[PDB]
Amino acid sequence: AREAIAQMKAAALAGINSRLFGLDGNISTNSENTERHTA
Amino acid sequence: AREAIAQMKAAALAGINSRLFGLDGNISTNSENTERHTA
Repeated sequence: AREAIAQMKAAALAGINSRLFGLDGNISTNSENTERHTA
Repeated sequence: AREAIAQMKAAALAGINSRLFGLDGNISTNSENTERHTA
């Protein structure tokens, strides 16, 4: 049975790419403006 | 008759490859995407 177990564990895991990062929360698509308006 | 029986049992079994595994249900042809779309 020691063989058959390892065959199961290896058969049920393939293609799963770990990729320890998820996604970052910090977005900056465009920097902050910091300018004014007048008439 | 003890000889003839064993000849039958051996004659009627040949080429059958046991192969204790069948097929796995877990498929992963392509990993899961997890991305978005916008305009």
